[PDB]
Amino acid sequence: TTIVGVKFNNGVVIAADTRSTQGPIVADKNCAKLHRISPKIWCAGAGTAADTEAVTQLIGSNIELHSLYTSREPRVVSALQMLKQHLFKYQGHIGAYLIVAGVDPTGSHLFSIHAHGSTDVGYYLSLGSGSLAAMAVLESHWKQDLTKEEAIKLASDAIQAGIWNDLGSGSNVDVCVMEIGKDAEYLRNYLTPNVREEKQKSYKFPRGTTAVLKESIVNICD
Amino acid sequence: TGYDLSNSVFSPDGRNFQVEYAVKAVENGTTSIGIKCNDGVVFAVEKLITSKLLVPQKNVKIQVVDRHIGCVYSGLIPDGRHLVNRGREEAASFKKLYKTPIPIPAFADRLGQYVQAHTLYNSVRPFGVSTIFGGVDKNGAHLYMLEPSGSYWGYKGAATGKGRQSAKAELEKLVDHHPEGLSAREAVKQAAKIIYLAHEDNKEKDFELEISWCSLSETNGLHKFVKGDLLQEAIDFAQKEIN
Amino acid sequence: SDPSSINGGIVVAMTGKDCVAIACDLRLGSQSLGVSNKFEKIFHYGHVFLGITGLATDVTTLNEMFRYKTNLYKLKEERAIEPETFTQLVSSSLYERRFGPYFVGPVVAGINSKSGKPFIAGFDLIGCIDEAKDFIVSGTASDQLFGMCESLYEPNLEPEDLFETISQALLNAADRDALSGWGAVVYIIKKDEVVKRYLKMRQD
Amino acid sequence: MDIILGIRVQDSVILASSKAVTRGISVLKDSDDKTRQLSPHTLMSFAGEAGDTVQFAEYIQANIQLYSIREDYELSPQAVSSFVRQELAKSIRSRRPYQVNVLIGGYDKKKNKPELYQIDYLGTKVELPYGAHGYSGFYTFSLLDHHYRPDMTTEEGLDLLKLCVQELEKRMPMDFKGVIVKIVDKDGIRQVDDF
Amino acid sequence: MTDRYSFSLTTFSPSGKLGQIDYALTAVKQGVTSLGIKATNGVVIATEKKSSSPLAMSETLSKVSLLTPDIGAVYSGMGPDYRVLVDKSRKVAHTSYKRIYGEYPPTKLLVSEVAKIMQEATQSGGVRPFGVSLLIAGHDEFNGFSLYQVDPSGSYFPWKATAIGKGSVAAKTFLEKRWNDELELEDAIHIALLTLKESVEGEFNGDTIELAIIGDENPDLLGYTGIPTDKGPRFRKLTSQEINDRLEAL
Amino acid sequence: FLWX
Amino acid sequence: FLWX
Amino acid sequence: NNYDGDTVTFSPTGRLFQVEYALEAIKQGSVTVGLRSNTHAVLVALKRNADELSSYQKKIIKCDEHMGLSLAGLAPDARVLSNYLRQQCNYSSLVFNRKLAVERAGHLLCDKAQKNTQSYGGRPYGVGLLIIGYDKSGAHLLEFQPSGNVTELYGTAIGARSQGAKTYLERTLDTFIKIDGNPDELIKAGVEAISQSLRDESLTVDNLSIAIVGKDTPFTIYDGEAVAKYI
Amino acid sequence: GSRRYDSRTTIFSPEGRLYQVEYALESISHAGTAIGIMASDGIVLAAERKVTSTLLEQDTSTEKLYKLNDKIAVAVAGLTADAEILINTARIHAQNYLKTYNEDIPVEILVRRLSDIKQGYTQHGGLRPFGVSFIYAGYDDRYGYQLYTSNPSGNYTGWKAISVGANTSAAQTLLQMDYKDDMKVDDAIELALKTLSKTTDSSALTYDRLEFATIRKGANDGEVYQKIFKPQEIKDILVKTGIT
Amino acid sequence: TSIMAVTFKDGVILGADSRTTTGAYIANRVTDKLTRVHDKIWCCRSGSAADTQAIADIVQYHLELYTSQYGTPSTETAASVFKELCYENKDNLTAGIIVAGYDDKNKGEVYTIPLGGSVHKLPYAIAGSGSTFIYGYCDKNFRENMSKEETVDFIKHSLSQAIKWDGSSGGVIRMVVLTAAGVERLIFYPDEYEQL
Amino acid sequence: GYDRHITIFSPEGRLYQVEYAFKATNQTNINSLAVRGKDCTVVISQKKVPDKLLDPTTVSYIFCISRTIGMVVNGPIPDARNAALRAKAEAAEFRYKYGYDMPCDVLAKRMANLSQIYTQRAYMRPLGVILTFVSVDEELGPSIYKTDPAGYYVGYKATATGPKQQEITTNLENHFKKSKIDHINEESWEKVVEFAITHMIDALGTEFSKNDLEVGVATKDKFFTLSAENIEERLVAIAEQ
Ligand SMILES: [Cl-]
Ligand SMILES: [Mg+2]
Ligand SMILES: [Mg+2]
Ligand SMILES: [Mg+2]
Ligand SMILES: [Mg+2]
Repeated sequence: TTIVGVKFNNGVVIAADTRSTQGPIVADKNCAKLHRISPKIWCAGAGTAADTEAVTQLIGSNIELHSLYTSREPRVVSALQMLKQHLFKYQGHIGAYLIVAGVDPTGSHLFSIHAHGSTDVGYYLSLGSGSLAAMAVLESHWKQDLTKEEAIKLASDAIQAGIWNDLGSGSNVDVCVMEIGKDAEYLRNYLTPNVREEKQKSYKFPRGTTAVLKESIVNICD
Repeated sequence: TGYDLSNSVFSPDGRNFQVEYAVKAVENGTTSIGIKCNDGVVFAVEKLITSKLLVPQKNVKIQVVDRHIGCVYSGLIPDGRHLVNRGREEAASFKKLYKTPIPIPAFADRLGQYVQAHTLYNSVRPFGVSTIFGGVDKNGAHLYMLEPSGSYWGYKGAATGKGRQSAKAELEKLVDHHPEGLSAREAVKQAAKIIYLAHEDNKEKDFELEISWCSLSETNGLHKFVKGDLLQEAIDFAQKEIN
Repeated sequence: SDPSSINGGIVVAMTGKDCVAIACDLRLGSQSLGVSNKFEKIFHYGHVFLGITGLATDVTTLNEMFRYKTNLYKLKEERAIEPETFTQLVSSSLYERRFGPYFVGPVVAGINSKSGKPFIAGFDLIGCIDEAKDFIVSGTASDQLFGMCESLYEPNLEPEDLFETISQALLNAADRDALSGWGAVVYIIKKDEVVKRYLKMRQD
Repeated sequence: MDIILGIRVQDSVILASSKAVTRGISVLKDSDDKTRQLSPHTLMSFAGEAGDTVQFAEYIQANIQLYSIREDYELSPQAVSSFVRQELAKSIRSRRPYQVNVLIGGYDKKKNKPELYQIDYLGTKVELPYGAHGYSGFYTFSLLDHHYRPDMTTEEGLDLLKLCVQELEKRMPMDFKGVIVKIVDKDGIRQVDDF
Repeated sequence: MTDRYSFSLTTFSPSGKLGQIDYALTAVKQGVTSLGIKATNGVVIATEKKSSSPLAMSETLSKVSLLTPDIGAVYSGMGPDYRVLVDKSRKVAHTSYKRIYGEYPPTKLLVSEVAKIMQEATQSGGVRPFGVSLLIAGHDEFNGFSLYQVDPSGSYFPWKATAIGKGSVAAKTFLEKRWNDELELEDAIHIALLTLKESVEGEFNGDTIELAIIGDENPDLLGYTGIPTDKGPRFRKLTSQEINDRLEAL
Repeated sequence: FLWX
Repeated sequence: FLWX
Repeated sequence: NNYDGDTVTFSPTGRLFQVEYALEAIKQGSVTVGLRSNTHAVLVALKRNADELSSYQKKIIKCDEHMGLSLAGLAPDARVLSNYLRQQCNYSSLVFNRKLAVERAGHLLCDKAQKNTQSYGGRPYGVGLLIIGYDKSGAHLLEFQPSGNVTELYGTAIGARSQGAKTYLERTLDTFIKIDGNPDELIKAGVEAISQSLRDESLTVDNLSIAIVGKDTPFTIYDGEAVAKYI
Repeated sequence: GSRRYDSRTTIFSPEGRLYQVEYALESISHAGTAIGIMASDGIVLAAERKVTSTLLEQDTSTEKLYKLNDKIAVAVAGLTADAEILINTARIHAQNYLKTYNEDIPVEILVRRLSDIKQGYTQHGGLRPFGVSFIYAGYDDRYGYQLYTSNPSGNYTGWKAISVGANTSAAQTLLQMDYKDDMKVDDAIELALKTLSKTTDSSALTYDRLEFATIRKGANDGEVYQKIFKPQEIKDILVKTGIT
Repeated sequence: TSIMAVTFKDGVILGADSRTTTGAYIANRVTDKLTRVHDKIWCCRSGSAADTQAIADIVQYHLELYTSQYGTPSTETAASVFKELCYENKDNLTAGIIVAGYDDKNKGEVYTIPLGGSVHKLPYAIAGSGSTFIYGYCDKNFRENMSKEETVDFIKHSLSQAIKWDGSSGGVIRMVVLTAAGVERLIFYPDEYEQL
Repeated sequence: GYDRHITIFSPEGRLYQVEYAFKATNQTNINSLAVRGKDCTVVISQKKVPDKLLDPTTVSYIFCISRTIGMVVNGPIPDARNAALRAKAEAAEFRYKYGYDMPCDVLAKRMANLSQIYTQRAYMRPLGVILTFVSVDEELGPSIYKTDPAGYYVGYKATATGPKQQEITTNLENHFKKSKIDHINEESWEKVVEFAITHMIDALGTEFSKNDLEVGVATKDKFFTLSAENIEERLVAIAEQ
């Protein structure tokens, strides 16, 4: 997995690849690593797929209840604090590595959370197996005062570095742009540079090829 | 009615009659006083000699908390001991976590919150003691008086028990006549006099005087009992003033 | 002593044109010893089909657990659970046992009764959801099934064609795995009819 | 403990269970009955860890006997097997699991059908025409695959069982001191005294 | 110390009445009038904002509460009891449904969970019943629009339209005359404002009236775009301005 | 497990 | 296993 | 009246009636006397019988080699409190290799009795105790009351007609306090003291119970023919 | 302490009655009448809704008749909220039995357990009993069609025809008059409605004030079907028998 | 990591490197290891990033609650709370913390808390992997009652050597100045400190 | 009539223990007042020290809950200090869990929910206090939120509490009718404090010395109380106008 976060003047952008693996086998060629904690707080997850999804949904649920209780739009630091306290409690046994980003009344924010419960602040971050490929691109091209269109380009370029050079990462690039004073736009399959080429042959079998012992109608109704 | 049969029940007035009844048990008790001085506090108490068979100097009523706080009380003596036992736990846990000995105001609220807790439920009885306590911390000398309701304030002088009105009147004169302040050694002698004057309201049985003090200069900021020559000097001063 | 490969077995699910197919082998063994050639791994709660590979005691336990949960669901909701919702229930239930998991590879298949959309999904033992347009594979011959499905499969197959494709995918994958085979079952699922076919395969 | 076999025929279920109880280099007993009657028409044979086997069998027996008294009704073999499986399925994720493997042979009086259930210590249940536990299966399953027919009589079933015991006495390393054979049918449970 | 009250404070009287539930209903009767009307394409719930003081900011006190994106609640009776019920209702929608099925509960099942909480205060040790009746309006894909009443006993009934509290008897008679099965949402809002004017005595404007609808999905209120299936909340609280617009054509 |  |  | 239902209720004058009723159980109890010099402390107890066929209820309990009490009131409550003292005396020995001070013994009984007078459900102890002991600060005599009030005395008496013995000791104070290094003479003064609390009955051989502790004397109880010397 | 305010819900009268059980039964006697009639080929459950309002939603409503599993239903008389607590318990107990034995729960076992829960609230815990009486209509392969009732005491009994709630005295006399053992379901439907029609406190019995359910073997071959009647179906059956 | 705190005439100064490592990979090259537990009580964090953040967050909570009730806590009080967490959970924590604060009575104070959970009050303290290389240098060069400019130089030169020799230390040198004047943040970039 | 002893409904649907708790509120015979400026929120309370032996510095009914939130209590000091300590604990825990300072209105709601529980649970009595919370919230700006023994709470443009509350309320009502705005249109907090004291003097009809008043001020990022000399400076300003 390759996930990045990039800050620009009026917001923050997070991107991710779409490959899920079971050992050396690709389980999902187009899985979604970008999770909505709250409408304007989004999360990118690497590590144990279930752990990143479960911890994202739990804090997302508690943040919604907190938002309704306080009659206030949720803050990134709240999601960050609740996540890192939960992850610390389980002493790294919940294998969730997350880039938490969003806009709130306080402004735009970008954090990373490691499974043991450490948090980092930055203008650009990368996590996962392809983080070193991505961080190489970020360290080469990142500058202060990026525009929206520049930050999307930099973020997607950093993911592509992971897709091509890291065996853990591949397929497509998902992006989410969180700009201040605007609705967050989730760009599912923003880039699809790994389309499967036309097969040489159709393997559609002549009907009756498979040998059958028994047939029966199944009753699904009451 | 029946509003006074259960603790933590508001009467139509907005009063907790069970707490007001506990105060009656305090008013019944022997006289105890506190005098705040220049760089510390002085505590004194009336000990009624019921019988010749009481061993003199060997029924101590004033109790120390930590090393720097003195506590004296009027009313149900066992209830007072229970409150000091709690105070000692509170002061130990404060020192354990924060290293520094518990400040007097901090200590006052620890007792205050505990006594107040015994007015929140019908499964407990309010405390049958008014507690006069204080000592010396980093910010200087503090004297406090705590009541069955959980009510406490800082005091220049404090008095409770059967001779409280007599003691209060004598305390009010010291505050007026010494605006710049009273010295520790003076306050010990005055404490003796005020107990002897307050003994007029309890004069059937003759009594035994007990004094303690914390002073930054005289006791080095630690709680000590006044004994031997300094005690007899204070008794003689008090004996001279009644005559 | 690897729980997922003691008993052995495989499940595969595919989508066609207005139809889904789910298929499984019939073997239950104790490592090398074949014990039962009647052990079905596909169950159904109304019109939602669930295949479960892995440790056979957990296959049985989870079937009994989801029957229990879908029965209470139907009594309270006054309607049959839909595939998308059941998928979420499976995921919740597996992650509840995060640090003591069921050693299973479940596969949900069925057609949403409201939208008429074909739906398939797979899960790891910890409850992570693997949603797919094309196909889901599970079991001791998952590598073999991935290879067969990825080559044989094409979109929008008719029910009768989809039957041939899934059947050949399972049979040829099972014959390259020692712990899988010993018979196979294929469910063809249309909007309001379901055909169940037992395949003739080599019995070694 | 070691050898427990089961053969379901037309009208009955036959359970064969080895008589040897070995500990170290000593055969302590050569007449051990590795079975409990759960109900008049349901018999359970058991094999596995010492102590656990009898403790588990008697615990199940007590629960089924309690159900029988409470409802004044005999639980179906299918119902008993489902209950036993769930007890083992709980056991395996316990602090100390029951290391017991069981065969449940029963006659369902409502269906008028014999039923044989094979359940391992993990809680793995299967209905079979013939079943075995431990190393016995490695010989008896291939033998029964050949010689077994579904419409056999109880006498044919006993001859088919003799064929299994003869093969085990020939090729098994350990002396298991023969088997106790019991038949479960419409008339209940009876023991073959001469085998 | 400790809660020694482990016994019921609500018991049967010789007549078969549950005193504390009857008395709770009396507290609801004293409460300010709230109502609900179900249309073909939506539901409206409305109530008066009885201001404790003109110095108080009645915007800060919300009598109409969002429970889920597609479910809203209003009450008559004791506000504090309502506030903690909304807190528990919002949480139970998550813990006992959304965290299991990954979707929000249908109206009837959330109502059932709220009813359960109120029934327990009727039977559990050392507690009085809740002194509120709730009106819960909601939508869900398989049941459509629905409106429910929940009483201190824990009993709940579905309604085409109803009112609770002060002037409920008169308000119910008014709704019976006006309600038909062909009402559009705008027609139901119009009737809701007519019905509520009868029970309100003082000022009648968008600052003294609290009104919310369960209608069409509001993509603009969702807060994000990119997921086609997520189309936004059906619960919308009408603004002070939006109410005043409809009071001119009254 | 499935990793990302 | 981030260190400092 | 309305304020004696339980120990958690104060009366309008600030009284705890359940504690006062517990105090009443002591007055009904048989007389016991305590007195000490500088060297020795003595308990003298008048034991009570159900009838002539019954034994005489044992009044004196040993707590450690250097400490023990006499009881007046509910004997089972004396057993509970004496058992608690035995444990506290024993804790002091095992943990600190230190004989428990008679003063601390009093403070511990006080705090144990108090908890029963402030909590719902419980009841006050229905017994009074006279604790004698010899520790690092010489001979001691304590009077325990189930209100929680513990008092250190030269001499005292509790139980029925205890006022007779208490008046005698108040007169004899100057004499018996200076009976140093003479056990038999201090007991005689204790036996003469309890004799002032007798009506119609006199001290017999299976009636009188004496205990003594001192400088070179472990806490030892004398009953039967051992007390015949002092009649 | 708190002793002062304890009703003591689980004590005997000098006559040896349980006060709270007796007063709970008095509560149920004011609830809408519910009737169960057991025929040779099915069971009828009929129940009268408590004084209906014209603006009550009738079609998407459930007050009286609840489903426990595919083979068992209950008619409720008393506090609906109390009944729903017990119903959810009964629904779970049924699924626990199915999970354990891979067989649908026999009707009596489910009834006994629900009755044992009610018994508990009369003997310990110091809580008020459940103000609920149930009519259990169910089928199993042992006893076939079965009618039971349970009440706040936790006592249960079996019936051929029974009523609970209001006017049971009057209702039970009319059932005892016109019931016979060789009765069919369609006949039992008519008896159930005729009984409510006479015992009702209302002016005339109408479709909007009734809940109705049958448990027949009227499905296809040796299987049981539960039919919770729709408003329009109650309107039709009420015209067919000639009550309206 | 390389962290130190030095007392001087006007108060105390905290210094640290900016590098966080997993193995030989630098996870964060601009880490802030100087963290506020109170207005004028700060700490330097070394060891586990997760453990030190969890401890610092709890101490900040305890001192905020202390301030609500008893007013401004002493630097000694803050060190005592750090010790209590570190000592009582010694089996599960890898955290070497230096606590530094400015009272108006006590002036600048430094407490070091090694792995054990022991407390040591010192005129100056050094900790982290890079500290080993500057024991010799710091001992020879440290003087009591230095000026602000002298102390900033002492810390800059010290951490400069620690960074040079230790692979685990690097990036910028962050410093935090605690005096009566207030709180001042300082940063020094490689191009400056490398060529000292 | 045991329905008047614990928090259960009377036949007419009332909780008498809640009503009697409200009457305990005025037991101290002290009047409090809160108003909002542009940048600040000012709270003033009467300070009565009848006993000459009392240390007047220790006599206070205003509490610093957090750095940003201040709280004034109308009711007996034991219940006041009970409520203060809990609020302090709740505000500290909120900051630790959710990573930002507890807002004034959220603390008020939390304390109000606690109050509500005492009205529903029998073993707990209501506190005989009315809690007035003041801050300058980073989202909502100058904020006044007040809690009572019923568990009721609401925001206020301005508010008054105590025996002569109604006289202070109508005095403020008449001012906001005239000014036509929701706050005191004033730059400095010094002049908002002067307004608060001036309008309390007019309503109560009494003059104040420096020792008769107690003042709390909430600005952005801190709440603080004024010393006797800070108030005296403020009283001199009013007098010279
Ligand atoms: Cl809350
Ligand atoms: Mg094979
Ligand atoms: Mg083979
Ligand atoms: Mg370096
Ligand atoms: Mg209460």
